[PDB]
Amino acid sequence: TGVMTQTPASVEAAVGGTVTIKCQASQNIISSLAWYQQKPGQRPKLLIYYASTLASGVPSRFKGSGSGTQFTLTISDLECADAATYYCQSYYYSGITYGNAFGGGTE
Amino acid sequence: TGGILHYEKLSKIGLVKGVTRKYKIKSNPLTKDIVIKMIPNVSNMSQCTGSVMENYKTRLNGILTPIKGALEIYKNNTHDLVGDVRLAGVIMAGVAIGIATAAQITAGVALYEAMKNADNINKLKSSIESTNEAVVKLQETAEKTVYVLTALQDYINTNLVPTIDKISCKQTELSLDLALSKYLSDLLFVFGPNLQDPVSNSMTIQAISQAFGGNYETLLRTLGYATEDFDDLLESDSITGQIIYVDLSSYYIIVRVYFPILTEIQQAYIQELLPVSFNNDNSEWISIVPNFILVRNTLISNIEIGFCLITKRSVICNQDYATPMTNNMRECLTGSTEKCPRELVVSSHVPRFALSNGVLFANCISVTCQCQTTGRAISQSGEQTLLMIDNTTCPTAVLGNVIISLGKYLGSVNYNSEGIAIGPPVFTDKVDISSQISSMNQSLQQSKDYI
Amino acid sequence: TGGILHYEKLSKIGLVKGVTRKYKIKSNPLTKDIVIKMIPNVSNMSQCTGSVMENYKTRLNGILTPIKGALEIYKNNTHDLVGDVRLAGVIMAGVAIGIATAAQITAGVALYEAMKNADNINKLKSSIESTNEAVVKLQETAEKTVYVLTALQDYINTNLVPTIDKISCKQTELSLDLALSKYLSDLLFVFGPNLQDPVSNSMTIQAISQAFGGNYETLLRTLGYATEDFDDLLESDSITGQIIYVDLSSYYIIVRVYFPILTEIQQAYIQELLPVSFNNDNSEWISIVPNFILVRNTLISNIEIGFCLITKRSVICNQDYATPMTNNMRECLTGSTEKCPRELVVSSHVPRFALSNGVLFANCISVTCQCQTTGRAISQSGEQTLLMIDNTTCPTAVLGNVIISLGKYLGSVNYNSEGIAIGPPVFTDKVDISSQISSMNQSLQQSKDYI
Amino acid sequence: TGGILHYEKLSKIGLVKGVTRKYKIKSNPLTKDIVIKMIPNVSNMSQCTGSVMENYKTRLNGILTPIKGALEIYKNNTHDLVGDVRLAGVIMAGVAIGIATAAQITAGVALYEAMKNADNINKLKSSIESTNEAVVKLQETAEKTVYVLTALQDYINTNLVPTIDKISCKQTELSLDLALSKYLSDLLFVFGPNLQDPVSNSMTIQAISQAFGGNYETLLRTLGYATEDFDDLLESDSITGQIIYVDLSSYYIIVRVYFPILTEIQQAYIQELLPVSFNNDNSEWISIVPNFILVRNTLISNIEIGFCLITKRSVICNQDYATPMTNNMRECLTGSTEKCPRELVVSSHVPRFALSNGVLFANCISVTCQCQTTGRAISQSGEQTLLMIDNTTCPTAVLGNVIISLGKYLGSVNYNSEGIAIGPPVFTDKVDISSQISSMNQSLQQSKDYI
Ligand SMILES: *[C@@H]1O[C@H](CO)[C@@H](O[C@@H]2O[C@H](CO)[C@@H](O)[C@H](O)[C@H]2NC(C)=O)[C@H](O)[C@H]1NC(C)=O
Ligand SMILES: *[C@@H]1O[C@H](CO)[C@@H](O[C@@H]2O[C@H](CO)[C@@H](O)[C@H](O)[C@H]2NC(C)=O)[C@H](O)[C@H]1NC(C)=O
Ligand SMILES: *[C@@H]1O[C@H](CO)[C@@H](O[C@@H]2O[C@H](CO)[C@@H](O)[C@H](O)[C@H]2NC(C)=O)[C@H](O)[C@H]1NC(C)=O
Ligand SMILES: *[C@@H]1O[C@H](CO)[C@@H](O)[C@H](O)[C@H]1NC(C)=O
Ligand SMILES: *[C@@H]1O[C@H](CO)[C@@H](O)[C@H](O)[C@H]1NC(C)=O
Ligand SMILES: *[C@@H]1O[C@H](CO)[C@@H](O)[C@H](O)[C@H]1NC(C)=O
Ligand SMILES: *[C@@H]1O[C@H](CO)[C@@H](O)[C@H](O)[C@H]1NC(C)=O
Ligand SMILES: *[C@@H]1O[C@H](CO)[C@@H](O)[C@H](O)[C@H]1NC(C)=O
Ligand SMILES: *[C@@H]1O[C@H](CO)[C@@H](O)[C@H](O)[C@H]1NC(C)=O
Ligand SMILES: *[C@@H]1O[C@H](CO)[C@@H](O)[C@H](O)[C@H]1NC(C)=O
Ligand SMILES: *[C@@H]1O[C@H](CO)[C@@H](O)[C@H](O)[C@H]1NC(C)=O
Ligand SMILES: *[C@@H]1O[C@H](CO)[C@@H](O)[C@H](O)[C@H]1NC(C)=O
Repeated sequence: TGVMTQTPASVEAAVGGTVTIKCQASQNIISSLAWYQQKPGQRPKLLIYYASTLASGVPSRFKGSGSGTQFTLTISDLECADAATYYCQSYYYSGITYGNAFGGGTE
Repeated sequence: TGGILHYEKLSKIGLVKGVTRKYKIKSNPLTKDIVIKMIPNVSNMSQCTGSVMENYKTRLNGILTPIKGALEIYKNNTHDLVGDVRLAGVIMAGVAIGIATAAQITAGVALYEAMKNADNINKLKSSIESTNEAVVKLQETAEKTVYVLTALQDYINTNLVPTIDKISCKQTELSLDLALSKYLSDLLFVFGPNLQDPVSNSMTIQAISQAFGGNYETLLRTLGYATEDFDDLLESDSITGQIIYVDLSSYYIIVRVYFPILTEIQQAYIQELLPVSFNNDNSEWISIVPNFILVRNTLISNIEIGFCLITKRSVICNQDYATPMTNNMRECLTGSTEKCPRELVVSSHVPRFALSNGVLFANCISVTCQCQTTGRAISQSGEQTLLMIDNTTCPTAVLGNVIISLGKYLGSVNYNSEGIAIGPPVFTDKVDISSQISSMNQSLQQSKDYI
Repeated sequence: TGGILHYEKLSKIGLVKGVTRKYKIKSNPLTKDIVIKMIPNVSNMSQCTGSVMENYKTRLNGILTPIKGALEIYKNNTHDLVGDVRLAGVIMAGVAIGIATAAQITAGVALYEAMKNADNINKLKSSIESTNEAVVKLQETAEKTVYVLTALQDYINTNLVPTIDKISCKQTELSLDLALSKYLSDLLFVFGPNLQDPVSNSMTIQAISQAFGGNYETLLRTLGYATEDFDDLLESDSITGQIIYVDLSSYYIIVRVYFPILTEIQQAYIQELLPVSFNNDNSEWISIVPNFILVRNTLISNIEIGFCLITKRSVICNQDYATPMTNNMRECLTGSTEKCPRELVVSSHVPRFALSNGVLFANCISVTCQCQTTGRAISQSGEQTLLMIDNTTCPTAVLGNVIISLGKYLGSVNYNSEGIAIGPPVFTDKVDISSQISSMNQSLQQSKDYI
Repeated sequence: TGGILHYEKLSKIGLVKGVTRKYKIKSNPLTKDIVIKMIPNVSNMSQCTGSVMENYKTRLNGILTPIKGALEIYKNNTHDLVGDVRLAGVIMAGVAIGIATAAQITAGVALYEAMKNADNINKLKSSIESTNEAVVKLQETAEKTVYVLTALQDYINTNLVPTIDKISCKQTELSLDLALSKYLSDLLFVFGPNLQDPVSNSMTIQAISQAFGGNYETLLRTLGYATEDFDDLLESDSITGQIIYVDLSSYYIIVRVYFPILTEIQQAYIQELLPVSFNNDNSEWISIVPNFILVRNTLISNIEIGFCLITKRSVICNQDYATPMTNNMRECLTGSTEKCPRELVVSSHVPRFALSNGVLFANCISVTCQCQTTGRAISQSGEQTLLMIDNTTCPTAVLGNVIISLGKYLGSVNYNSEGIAIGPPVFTDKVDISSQISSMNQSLQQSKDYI
């Protein structure tokens, strides 16, 4: 099946610093990864799709990277409003191979 | 090669000697396998796929399942017993097969021999599904490098993903569905119900390549085939492929390409005769005689040239296309010109002269023959069928509006003076042949009733 | 099904019993109409059209006008009188038609029956011109939803409008003109002067779909056709279309798709014989006999298989392709083996064994027959034509390099010991057939003159 | 045109008179040259070409070299002597040519006549290499404006250069290589070893245009050809091209398009007969007779219609396709109905009525004939073969489900009462024809041995 190993579960970083989140897929997903932002008591907010493309209206300090099995999410120039739980998800659909899963999440 | 066809008498009845070609037949095939993915990778444009890919998968499964079952009929009933000195091959379950031709059974044996490398290739099944390029090379231990061709993958990568920004998602989805449907429409002619016996290595690689849009050049060059007779093998339908595995879950197939080498058939040539209309009894005629004669070990036989590739140097065939010849035709080619039939010429356009060994053979009654050297016309009497024009008669002849210089004829010095016996007239039209047969039955029956 | 072909004697002369297939013929067509727009909508790229669209309109009108006139010949001369109990159909003006075949008149009747839904569709003419998508669905009152396919519209939308920014207007105009000209070059083979009788429902949907780039899969799936025999109906040329309206002002046409269902012909089967070379008089021979025999109500007739689709289970045809058989051929298939002719085998490659009901029928003089069970060779004397190999003689036979296990033969226990009478030899080559006919006329004439 | 076929008796044996068409044959060709560049200009995307262009150049040289050598065989051996009053043409070296047909020598003459404009065009060789558009026009002194078509140039300009930003360089290189390989796969069928004699103007322009993707419409409209019979000339294979120059260094060729005009053959027509099954001896039959008869100067001959284009008005052919007819067939068409053979009808579907001059000719035993005017059925006795239905018998006839009004028959008033003599039965199947021939040899031999 498809699973997503997202590290780390939680992380601390000062305002103005950079934080790195990583997502690992059990199978190759060919750059078909998304990144979401979720604040407590709120619906998720789309951040990045296709591992690199930034969603409209999302600050450029959120930077996604990766291909295949390994992907990273980097948040530079950290702000107070950035504190939230961050998830990744695979929407891989070659046509014959189905890979869909959510990351465990990073606080 | 020598002469056993009595070409002089044949020339007098309008059959001019043509080019002598070699006889080459395919043999010793070189086997290479290749994977063909019938479903493109749409991961980079998955948002606009909709349900198109599911419908396409259903249709492609409907197409592919009969091929898999036909192959399984032999795969399930072919057993590889533990090898030893008593048996050197595998056994075919004749009762289980039930009814099969010799070629089909040999193709089943070939399918078994393919099964080994087919199993080796299928170890990379997860990698095959992950491929997103039109042509890709798979390496894992530098052993039997697997090549994978994917259908429509180049269209997905160069025409739909680049324009995904520019056009709406529904437009992109419709374009994808149209591409898949056109691929199915073109692929159906080869892989549909027309493909009755998938257990056969007789299908040409050009037909096999329809799964890859008919780009057999890419398929062949990817596997690394290279030979001087690449084009000669291709055009003579000698390069063939065989489906050796079908995956209904992943929608890909493995084909085994049979690449042979041309071998010159020793002590064999193929002589061609150029038909020319000759005049007899104030009428024009054409000898109804094999234009291509196969001679092998000085044995005259007919040949089914239509299935062969004719080049200037040789005749290339994917099998022996020799056919028997009746004794009367062989006696006429032997030199009994009264045995070759002829047919009336009523068409305004028919070959009325030819050129062999620098010597002309012209119907100077139908055409206007003039001698450019002497400046006087070349006339042909009614008693003679053809006219031989050479250096003794005319150094530079003029046939219509062509001016050709001639050589010297090497036959009888009195060719135009000797003459020969004309054969019988015939009618080659189909309904005419039926009419002739029926009138013959009536004449024979009247004679028998008189008896 | 039963046996009426005397298969044992036939097997002795090299005709091995093959698969028995059903007889299926199309019938009961399901009619659906669809609009095909032969001119794409270029409104979104009108600046780079230039005069290309006008030239294309002129050329397409030149192509389309003869079709419209041919249809009008029947449309103008077909009158629908006020229906009542005295007449139940429409009348055809025979004097006005002048000369017509039966099929052409029936097609004119079908054109009339189409005219109703054709008029309903043409109410949406303004909407048809406004369509800018390759496939579009038209709804107005949920009555007879009209589908419209537009040629080259997908190319306009996905390849020219997206790149209009990237390339010059002259480049885009040239590309558009090239696309239209290629469409005309490919469409001309089907809709040009080759289409002599547009008043006919005999043209296959694959040919009809050339107006839509040959994507007949999209055309058929859009109308919603679905059946288990979709591929069988397609490949057997049973799904046909008929042009029922041509608009020269708007450059679109309406075609009526005839989608039939296959019906099993009761009390009828089609038996196949597998030819195998047999030895006689130190020579190899092949029986010149119908490889496919049609039996219906225990009546043997020939069949024109070439126009039918052969599957493993049945023979699918778009009409009855039965043909008569001469009484001598029927008597040989009946069991008079001296009535079937034979032909000399000179080719190095010809089927020399076959497998039926787990039993082998091999020319063990031409091929090397060995018994894997006993370890000794299987020899065939000169007096016997073929060799029957089964479980009594050899449990596991080896033919060349194939090892096949066998069943038990159910015929005469002394098959290899009985023998049969060989027929006469023949020559099937075309020029050879003419030569044989002519020599026959000469022999018959000599006999008559002696009488 | 007149009547010489005795159509009444023919109608009684199921041959209904059809349409009378003219006879048109091509002549007087108009010659225009055009350059075809087989290699696209990739200068604007040179970074992603890699080694693809070198491999393509090598392969294309391998393909093109034989054509150049074949043309050089005639070019090197054709000499233009200083013109004067003694000679008005060029001389062909017969000894150097060796063996050649008449058509090949005439094609060599045409190649010479092309060489002048070919040399004029080749003066612009540097400009030809620099062209980067699919269609380009070359002017230098307003003399013989040279047109240049470039293969795949539209794909380079509209699909690869615009997407060079969007996809990787390796992706673009693979797409380019795939395009070139597909072009080679499609071009090989026409320009590969299948093209044996490049010294010939007999190849159709549609085949020639495969070097330009088969867009012969662009090729023809660029040169400026325009005629009412454009489509008629195209579909009848009358517009032909000839390769007159091959450049192996620049990978382009020059072809000479032969554009003829159709000429009506005076005092000649082509009559068609509509076959209809007629009943005799409680059986159905079809006359085995030429469905198309050529009459020219009141001389009946067969015609090879298959190579001609049939339109409603005339028969268009690229040469004279007349063939002789046996005297028995000509006597039957003359009016001796016992000379035309017939064949048993066993198929469920065969034409059983036809319509000529508003008069019906129906097998009212097989079909149900009813008179809509009188309301009573139309019955046909067993003694009569066909039924003539016209205004005297039935003003409005009903054949199956078609209702057709009729005219008045102009033949004998007692057509249905006179009757005629039926011919002999035949069997047209191939193996059946061989069987009949063989049984005839056996009967004739038994009779000779009795003598
Ligand atoms: C050739 O003519 C003979 C005439 O006797 C045909 O022979 C028989 O034809 C009659 C005609 O009705 C049949 O009833 C018989 O069954 C036939 N056979 C025998 C043994 O008498 C013969 O069929 C004709 N063949 C061809 C090919 O035209
Ligand atoms: C079979 O041979 C006979 C020989 O008598 C041919 O019959 C006639 O042939 C002569 C030859 O010039 C013609 O002049 C006559 O017009 C023919 N018919 C009659 C009634 O005498 C016959 O044509 C030959 N048929 C075939 C098919 O070879
Ligand atoms: C028609 O039958 C005759 C029977 O005499 C065949 O004639 C000869 O056939 C024998 C049979 O072995 C040969 O040995 C001879 O060489 C043949 N020719 C001569 C001159 O005797 C004849 O071949 C048969 N033809 C057809 C077309 O069936
Ligand atoms: C898929 O998309 C990613 C990100 O846009 C890109 O890096 C990759 O090259 C694309 N692959 C294909 C086969 O188009
Ligand atoms: C062949 O064997 C496999 C596995 O036993 C089975 O799934 C398949 O249905 C068999 N096919 C046939 C035609 O017997
Ligand atoms: C005729 O041709 C022969 C063959 O090449 C040659 O040897 C001879 O000299 C020629 N005679 C002439 C041209 O007078
Ligand atoms: C035509 O252009 C408009 C505006 O650019 C766009 O909204 C529309 O989708 C386009 N239609 C097609 C068929 O391309
Ligand atoms: C058919 O009738 C229409 C309208 O009367 C007319 O325009 C057209 O020319 C007619 N066609 C023929 C072939 O008579
Ligand atoms: C031979 O084949 C028959 C048919 O299946 C079988 O019943 C019999 O047992 C076989 N005999 C052997 C293999 O000895
Ligand atoms: C080549 O590129 C130049 C600069 O980008 C452009 O001006 C020119 O039109 C292009 N030519 C072709 C044939 O694409
Ligand atoms: C033709 O002549 C040219 C120049 O003399 C030469 O390069 C070429 O090889 C010749 N070709 C043949 C077939 O003789
Ligand atoms: C029968 O047809 C002829 C031919 O047009 C016509 O002159 C005659 O009036 C018709 N007679 C009828 C319909 O009674």
